[PDB]
Amino acid sequence: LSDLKVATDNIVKDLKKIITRISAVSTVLEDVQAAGISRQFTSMTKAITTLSDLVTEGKSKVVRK
Amino acid sequence: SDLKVATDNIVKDLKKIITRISAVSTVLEDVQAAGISRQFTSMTKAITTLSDLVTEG
Amino acid sequence: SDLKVATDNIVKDLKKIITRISAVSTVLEDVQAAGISRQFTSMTKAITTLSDLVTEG
Amino acid sequence: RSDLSDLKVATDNIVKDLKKIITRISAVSTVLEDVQAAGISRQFTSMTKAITTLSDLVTEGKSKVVRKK
Amino acid sequence: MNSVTISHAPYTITYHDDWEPVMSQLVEFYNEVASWLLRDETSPIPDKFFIQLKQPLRNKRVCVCGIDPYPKDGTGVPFESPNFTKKSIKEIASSISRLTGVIDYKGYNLNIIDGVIPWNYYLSCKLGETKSHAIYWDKISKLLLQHITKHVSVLYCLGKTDFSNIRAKLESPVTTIVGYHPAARDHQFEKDRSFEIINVLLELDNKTPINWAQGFIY
Amino acid sequence: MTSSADLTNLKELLSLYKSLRFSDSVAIEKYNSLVEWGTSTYWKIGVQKVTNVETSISDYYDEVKNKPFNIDPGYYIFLPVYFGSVFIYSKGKNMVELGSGNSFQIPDEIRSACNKVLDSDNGIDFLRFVLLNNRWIMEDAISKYQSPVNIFKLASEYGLNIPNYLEIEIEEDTLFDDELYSIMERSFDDTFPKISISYIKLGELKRQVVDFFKFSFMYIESIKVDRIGDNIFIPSVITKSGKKILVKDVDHLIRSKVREHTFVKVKKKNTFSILYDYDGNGTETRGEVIKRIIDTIGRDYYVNGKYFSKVGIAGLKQLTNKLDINECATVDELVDEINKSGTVKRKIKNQSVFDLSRECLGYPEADFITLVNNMRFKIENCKVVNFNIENTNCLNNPSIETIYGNFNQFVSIFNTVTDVKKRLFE
Amino acid sequence: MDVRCINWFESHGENRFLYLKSRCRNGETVFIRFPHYFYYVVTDEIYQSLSPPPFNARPMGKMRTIDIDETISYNLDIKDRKCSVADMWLIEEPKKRSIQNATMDEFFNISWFYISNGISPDGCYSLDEQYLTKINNGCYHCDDPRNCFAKEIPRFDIPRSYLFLDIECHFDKKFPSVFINPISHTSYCYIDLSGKRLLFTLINEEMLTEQEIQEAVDRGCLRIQSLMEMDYERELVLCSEIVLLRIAKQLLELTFDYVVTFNGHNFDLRYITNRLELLTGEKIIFRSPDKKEAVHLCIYERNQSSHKGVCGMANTTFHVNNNNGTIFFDLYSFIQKSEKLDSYKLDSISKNAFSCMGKVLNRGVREMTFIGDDTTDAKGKADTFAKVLTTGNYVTVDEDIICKVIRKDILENGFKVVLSCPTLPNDIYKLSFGKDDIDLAQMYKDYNLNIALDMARYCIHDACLCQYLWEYYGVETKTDAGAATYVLPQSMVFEYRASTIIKGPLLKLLLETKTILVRSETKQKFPYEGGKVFAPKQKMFSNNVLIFDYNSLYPNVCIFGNLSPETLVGVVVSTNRLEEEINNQLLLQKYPPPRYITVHCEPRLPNLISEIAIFDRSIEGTIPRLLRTFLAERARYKKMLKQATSSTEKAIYDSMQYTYKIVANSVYGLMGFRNSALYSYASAKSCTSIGRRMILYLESVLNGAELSNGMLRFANTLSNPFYMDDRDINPIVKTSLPIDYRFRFRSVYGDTDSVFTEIDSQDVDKSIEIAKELERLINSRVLFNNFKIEFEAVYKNLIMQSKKKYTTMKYSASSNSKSVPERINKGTSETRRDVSKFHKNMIKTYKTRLSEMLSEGRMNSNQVCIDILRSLETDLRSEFDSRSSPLELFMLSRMHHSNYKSADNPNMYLVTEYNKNNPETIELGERYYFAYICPANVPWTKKLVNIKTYETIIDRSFKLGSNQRIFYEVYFKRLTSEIVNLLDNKVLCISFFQRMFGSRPTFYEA
DNA sequence: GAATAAGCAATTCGTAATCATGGTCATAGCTCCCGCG
DNA sequence: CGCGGGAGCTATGACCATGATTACGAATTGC
Ligand SMILES: Cc1cn([C@H]2CC[C@@H](COP(=O)(O)OP(=O)(O)OP(=O)(O)O)O2)c(=O)[nH]c1=O
Ligand SMILES: [Mg+2]
Repeated sequence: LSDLKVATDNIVKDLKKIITRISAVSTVLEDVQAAGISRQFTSMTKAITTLSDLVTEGKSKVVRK
Repeated sequence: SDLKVATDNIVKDLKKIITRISAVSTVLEDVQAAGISRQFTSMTKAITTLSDLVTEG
Repeated sequence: SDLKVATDNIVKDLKKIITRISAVSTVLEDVQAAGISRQFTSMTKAITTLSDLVTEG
Repeated sequence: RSDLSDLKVATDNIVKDLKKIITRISAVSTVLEDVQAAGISRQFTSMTKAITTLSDLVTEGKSKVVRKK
Repeated sequence: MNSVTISHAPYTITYHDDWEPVMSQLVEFYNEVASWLLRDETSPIPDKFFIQLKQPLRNKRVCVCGIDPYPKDGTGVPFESPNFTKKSIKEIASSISRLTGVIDYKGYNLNIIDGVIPWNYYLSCKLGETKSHAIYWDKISKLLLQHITKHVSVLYCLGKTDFSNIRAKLESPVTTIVGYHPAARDHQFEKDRSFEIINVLLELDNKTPINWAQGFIY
Repeated sequence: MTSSADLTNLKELLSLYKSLRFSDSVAIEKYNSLVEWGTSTYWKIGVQKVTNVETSISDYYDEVKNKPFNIDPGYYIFLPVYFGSVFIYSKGKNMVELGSGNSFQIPDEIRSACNKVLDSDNGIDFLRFVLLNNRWIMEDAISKYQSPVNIFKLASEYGLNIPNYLEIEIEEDTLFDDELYSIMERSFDDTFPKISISYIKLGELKRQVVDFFKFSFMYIESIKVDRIGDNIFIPSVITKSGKKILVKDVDHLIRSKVREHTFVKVKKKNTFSILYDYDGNGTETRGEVIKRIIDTIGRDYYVNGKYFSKVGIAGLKQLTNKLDINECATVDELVDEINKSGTVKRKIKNQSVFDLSRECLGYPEADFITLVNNMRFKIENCKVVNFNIENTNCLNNPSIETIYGNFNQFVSIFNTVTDVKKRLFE
Repeated sequence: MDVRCINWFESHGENRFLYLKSRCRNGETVFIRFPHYFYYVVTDEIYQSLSPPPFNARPMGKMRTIDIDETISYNLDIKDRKCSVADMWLIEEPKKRSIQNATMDEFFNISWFYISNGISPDGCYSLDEQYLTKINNGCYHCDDPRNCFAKEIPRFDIPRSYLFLDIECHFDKKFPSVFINPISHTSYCYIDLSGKRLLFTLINEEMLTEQEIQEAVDRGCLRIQSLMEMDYERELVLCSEIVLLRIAKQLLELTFDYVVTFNGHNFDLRYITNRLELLTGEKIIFRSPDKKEAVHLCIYERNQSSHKGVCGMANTTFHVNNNNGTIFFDLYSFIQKSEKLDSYKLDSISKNAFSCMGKVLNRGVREMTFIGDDTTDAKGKADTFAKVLTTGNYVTVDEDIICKVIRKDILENGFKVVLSCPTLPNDIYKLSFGKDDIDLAQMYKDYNLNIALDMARYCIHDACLCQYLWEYYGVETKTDAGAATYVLPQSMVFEYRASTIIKGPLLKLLLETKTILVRSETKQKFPYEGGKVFAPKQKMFSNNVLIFDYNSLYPNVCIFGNLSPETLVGVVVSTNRLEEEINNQLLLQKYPPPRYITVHCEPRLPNLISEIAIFDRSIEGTIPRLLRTFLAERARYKKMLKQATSSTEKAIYDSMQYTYKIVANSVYGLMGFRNSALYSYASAKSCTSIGRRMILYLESVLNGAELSNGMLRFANTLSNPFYMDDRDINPIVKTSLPIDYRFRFRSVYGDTDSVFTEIDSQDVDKSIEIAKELERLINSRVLFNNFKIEFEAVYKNLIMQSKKKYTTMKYSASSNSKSVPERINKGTSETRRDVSKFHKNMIKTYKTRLSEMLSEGRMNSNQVCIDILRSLETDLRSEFDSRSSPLELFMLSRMHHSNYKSADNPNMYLVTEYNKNNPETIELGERYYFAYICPANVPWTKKLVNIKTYETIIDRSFKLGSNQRIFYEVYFKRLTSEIVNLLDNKVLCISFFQRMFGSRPTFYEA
């Protein structure tokens, strides 16, 4: 791996797809909330808590400083 | 019951991403580091909105 | 069956929109008919991609 | 309804709602792609029937607006 | 107002620029017919044969066509007589006076009217004989009148017997009014309504109508 | 060629060339025969033969301003532009509809009065007409050298329906806003629906039509028919709020492709509601639109020109109303009364049995000719004793199907008219 | 005082006079002058009120006036057709008079002179000398034509005088121009009153030097210096051009019966008068028989406008303004009117006319001796070839070989000719007088005495060729027949089309029947259906077909149905089925089927669905009686046609019976012609409708018809399709044939009345005898009243390309198995004049090839298409590369007219550019040769546009340049399209058509 | 000086207006890439 | 952290070129 340009291009192309997928999950969540069915999100609350925790340590460790 | 296993797959994917970031991030260079920092802030905004949608009830 | 009720809400809301299209499409001008036809072609793209994902896997 | 006039605000509202409907169906399509890539076994015959009825409804709405002269 | 040189007869032909696309063929036929034409004493002098070549054709929309000049005292302009002793121009003036009400006139002149070109089919004749030089003027008459009917809108012919063949002698279609000659018997030129027919057919072609009172000489 | 009669024929050819956009198909064919005569006689001529002529009077009418504007000083005669179908009556002396160019049948007293009006002045290009609720109103009278108010009084003498002509005197640069538009519309003081007002100078042609409205879109509750004659019904369309949108013809319903529960392009006025002259963009064919309209109104209504017409038990009453005579119960006193009235007797002489029976029940011409052309007849002594239909392809048309349903009553009236014609002149 | 009428001719100017040219039995020419009046027909009250009184009035009898106006009725309250029976008067006015409400104005004053005075224009009369007064020597005046022309004696022969002439003019340019070009040779065939036929050619001595002139004198030719020194007995006379033109003026001023030329009014006599008034100022002055007035020879242009489309000016004929009574006859206009040929130039007319089959007696290196007698060709063909060969110089062997005559011997019953011919394999060859192997302008450049004598021979051949075409077409017999039947002057017989030659016997009828036909409303024209043309059931016929043709179908339809404008009771139309059924029931109960015929037609208007025309068959109509007159004349000339032995009289009588057939169909056609006085739209529409029902009746009785055990069964009943009649309707008809005959009939094709009946037999004699039995049985049982079919011929090897396009071998009714078949082409490429000779020759060769390898039958049709298309590609590439075939194989032809909807039509544009750029002018109605010519550097063209821009008008002086070439691609495309129409096998033909012309070929659908 | 004319049917060939199909071009969505306060 | 300027992509309606379809007239012939 030389000059690290390909890795940056790959992570930009991946992270925009990740953003579109996250907005897609939010949109289908709004759809199933507007459908009128009763749902519980406690396991997904634990999941969003642990992924938010790990990505906050990633954000703390990714800074250029 | 498909959303929880899809979220588990996303947990595995972000685990792979965080492990390869910890592998490669000994040097990042400033402009792409600022770009992925602004990407992480936009991602934090999106996850904050999804957290509002799961806590609104 | 979260995806099933999501698609049920999708077809119900889209049935309401198609009802409004039937209400207003007799008196639509050419440019806005072209715009809503563009949105309908994007609709057909989305449902053919969904057909590809449910057929090929 | 009431006494409405100048349908371009109603056209912009119908196009914005159709934009929402497109983002919702693309959302369920890419999360279906993700859950199919996850590896869980799914049976989608009724899903295929729902897509067929959706396509019939969409072309029913399509056939009244596209062709001029 | 370009000019060409010919071998004999006037030795020059002066013509307007609208007459240009039929000029070389005119020289080609005139060089063979004029040597035989010059032996007979012609009713106009040879230098007045192509006076009407000098007239333009864009402003003209009505061709008042005779078959030939007068058998005597041909002035080179069709239906023109300053002495006003010619029956043909007398009864043309009588018809125009019965139309417009202008009866106090010294004479009439079809050349001074805007939009009217007076034409003689055969450009000359023997002194004292009608249609004598038809033999010399067939091809020239066909050429020049076809050139006229390309530009003008309405063609008016002063003769039934002389212009019965004018739909064959001209190949391009044009508004042709085969009227009676003024010297024709039974006062047929007194009865007919050809000049207002010219005006109505001009208004059918969305053209400016001919004011026939411009030709009167006071 | 050269005679006085040829000059006369050429002058008529020029006069019908100047009124190509105004003439009926009879005068268009007369113009074409005159073009053929001038082509055979004068070889080339300026005018050609015409196959399809678009009927437009927009050469004599200015573009509609649709905004408030300053009025120049001068004399003004403001004329109410009504809602019904614009008809013009040229020197060919038949009714000409704008946009179609088809002659349309009218009551004979109106035709004779318009014949007298055109006999009064030959300088009139045409008379502009209203066909709304089957009542013929002169819009306007366009003449080169005469003010239209003289024609309005002259036709008021003959009995034509004449609007309230108003001549108002303007001396300053007055702004023509919507309020003065409402003042002038109520100064007309007519119950008749007006879409706009057109004004004319005393000495200067090229009329302007001024129209203040707003394009509106109201949701439609239903389509309701309203009786305007013995058999014919005007089309009307109703919003959910209860406001009534007026419809010009049934061809206005199919052309706009109106159905229930849909937004329509309506021009709101101060009092009336005006449905716009537009082509429907729903891409449904004319026959299916007719089918849906007849289904949502009722299968006893059929498209008859501009109006729906009803069906039912049709006997001697409608025959007497068609003949405009007093009511007779049996055949014998009916023939005796026709022998009393010489003009009605002459009318029955000039008009055939099928034409009398077709105009008695209010059937259209072309649709009924198409329906009769697809059935068979067993006929004994000029009477329809039995009928059967061969082609059921015409029965998809709901007008033709409705007339086929009322064909028994048509047979009864046809046999009655046949008996009347038999004992009148045989 | 016995005379025979030669010509009738009117005076023009001063007093209106009518003259008769007549000869007595002794040969002395007698002229009778008449006061020629303008004839008008008025009623009794209008005669009593004419403001000035008439000059002469004749009681015309109580004559009915019928208003022939076709007003459609929607019911059966048809008001009676307006008949006003009143006493009538013939107003004889010396000047033209405008009379209000005057009737019978369509007829001419000359026909009114004939019929009211009882004078036949072709008649022999004993003239009462008490009614004749002598004006001068040879001319008389007759004021009373009833009493003088009362005794009609039978026919006697007269010594007719003739002047056949042709002139030859020197041209160094493309065409002679009389202002710059002299006259080289004028030849005259002087046939005087004693029958002496003198053949003498005048040679211009101004083209020869004095030593050359002396050499011509020493060769036996006569030198003259003036008009008085001229000797008509000397066959070769040298003189100056002034003396030559004075001899021409002296001959044309003679009171001949007939001055007959070919293209002579347009070129020869016009050039004579033009050069005469140039060189000396003299004019050829025609004198009246009383010599009161004198006119000069001015060729007045007479133009026939068309009657279709924009009615443009479609034909130009040129005539002589003569008042002496000589019928100056142009054969060029006459053979354009009568014949249908690619070119109407004299070489093409003599190619078509004097074509004989000759066998070879002696073969040499360069001299082939041909003989022709009654055994080589038909009887009289060899005698005509000998009589043409008496002055001929070149004989065209077969079609493309031109051979100079070396020695000519005139036998007793034919010809023996030695020709400059190369050695040829076959023993018998077609001999004809076609083109010449000369270049006229080039042998004008090196003009010497041998050229002068050879062109004297060619010019005397052309002048005598006028006589040979005169007697070949039988123009004096045709003139007599036209004068007798059409009631016209002998000069006025041929110059007019159908309507004028109708107007004579029509007026004879209307005076005999006491009927006047008038109109009040304007006549309306609608498109109406014509004859029924059936689709061919199969393309190829290895089986015999029997050809049954109705004898004058549309005249017999008109006579049977009484289809006249005045016998039309009314036209009953219906916009709907209800009044159609009411009108049908009222039609059956109101109009009886025998007295009235009710003709169901297709509607004139789209709103109508039915149109029934009722005709009263109680009074015989004007159109039926006129048609009975014309078929009486046609049957008379058919009777002389069957009684004629020589091919000359056979061709003349066949031409005259065809002419009477055409005028009988023209009686029909004027009822469909809106500008005719006899226009009756219902009568012509009912004529085609009754004709179509006759076609369907004869087709339905013959389709599925069988003959078995001597008993012939028609498939349908023998019912009259219009009404019930007393004749038997049984299809089981007794024959006069042997019992063992078991044959089936199938109507494969019908072209209007002619139905093509395919018998399963292939024997010629059996088919001819069986079809004669079928013709007799149909005429006795199937048909009715005037309807009679005729068995024309047996058509063997019928190759039906499409409707009206078939190729076959004909076995006529008088022929048998041993008789030689005649190759009849009808509407194919061989007949068509817009099809090149290369196309005709290649399609004939390839049709023969296809017939051969279809009669072989051992190999498949896909390989038939492959082999024929491969040979076609090889032949077309050989023609494109070698270019051995000349321009004469590639000249198309079409007629020049002005009848064009567009003023910028490319054909009219091309002819006008030819007339501007070349001294040869193409008149209206002239046939010109045109070919598609492109520059030679242009390669093979796949995608082809602007085809009409490559057209180039080709004349006799045209030579294809080195830079120019024939555009072979359009001829090859048409030939390939015709061949792939013949070949079927559509997919491979599309592949070959795209690989060679890059387009989709048009395939005919059956 | 001025004073007639036959119809329709059917086939082929060429020209020109019309339309199916494909190539291309401005243009609206449209969606990310980057940036600056 | 949040919205504006910008640039690349993807179709998409519209315009135009090319070739097949069809009406339209001439030309001919058969009838
Ligand atoms: C030739 C021709 C014919 N017709 C009409 C008239 C009838 C039908 C059939 O006539 P056909 O020549 O086949 O046979 P037909 O003449 O009827 O039979 P004959 O040869 O007279 O026995 O066509 C026409 O109108 N103009 C014409 O020039
Ligand atoms: Mg026949």
